[PDB]
Amino acid sequence: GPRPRLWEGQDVLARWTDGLLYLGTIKKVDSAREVCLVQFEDDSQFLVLWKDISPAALPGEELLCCVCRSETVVPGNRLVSCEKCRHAYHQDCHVPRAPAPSWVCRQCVFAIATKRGGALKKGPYARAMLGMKLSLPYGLKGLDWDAGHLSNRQQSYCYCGGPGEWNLKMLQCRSCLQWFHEACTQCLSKPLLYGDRFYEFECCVCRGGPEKVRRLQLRWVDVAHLVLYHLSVCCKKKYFDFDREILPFTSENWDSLLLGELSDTPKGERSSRLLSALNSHKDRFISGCLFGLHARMPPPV
Ligand SMILES: [Zn+2]
Ligand SMILES: [Zn+2]
Ligand SMILES: [Zn+2]
Ligand SMILES: [Zn+2]
Repeated sequence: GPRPRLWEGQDVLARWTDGLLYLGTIKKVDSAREVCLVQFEDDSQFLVLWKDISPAALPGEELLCCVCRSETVVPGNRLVSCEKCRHAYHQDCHVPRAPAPSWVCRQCVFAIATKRGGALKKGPYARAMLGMKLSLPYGLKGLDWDAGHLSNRQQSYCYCGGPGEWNLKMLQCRSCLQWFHEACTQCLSKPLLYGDRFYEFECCVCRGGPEKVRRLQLRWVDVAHLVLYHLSVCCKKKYFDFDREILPFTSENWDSLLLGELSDTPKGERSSRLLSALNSHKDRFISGCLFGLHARMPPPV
């Protein structure tokens, strides 16, 4: 082709595994694997799939659909322009179908409403976000999953269609088994722990409406395993000091752990039950006053 969509030196927004957009520069284009090497603002460089890369709208493209690259229009399928990014779309190249020709496209609604800890809950963008989330921008049936239904080949997740790691602040839907980004959800009261599957969750698409979520009751062994796994992933190490790291994390984040029945236990006893859990389950925990996990996987539900 004579006019690639992407090229070296191009400034782009890349969607990361948290569903959020990061400013970057293309350093290498791999047309075979359809990835680019992108350098981000902290100078880190990662491969990013073409589907997750958005360059800026350029002068001269005002009449071009940014999806199918055509200016041609027919009666029931007009061009609509986004007020925020200034890209244009055929009504039918947008998901969901865009209204007849002020309007904001799906990517911009997500860019405005997604937030670490959970998306905006209130206001016009929260409602627009909810409306976008009734539909997926990829086919669920066509995905190829590994045995545990944890990752797919396409790297298509969530309402956004971005990449993702199931153990890194994502929730799985009961009904479709797809995984969804914390940042793209609107139902959480607290940010997710890494690897935390102690929820019942049903997505907007399956419900045809707002998400539904329930935090399951944890046992003390679950608390210990969750905290230790979360720390392992956060800190990228194996062994943690109980007094300098484990217990302080648990104390300082107590209300955010959503511990249900356990949340009322006397403050002077919490250390005892936590440490007892760590000492008693040798199948889960390696002891050193340090503790680590065997083979580093999230707590089983
Ligand atoms: Zn997402
Ligand atoms: Zn189009
Ligand atoms: Zn837009
Ligand atoms: Zn679902």
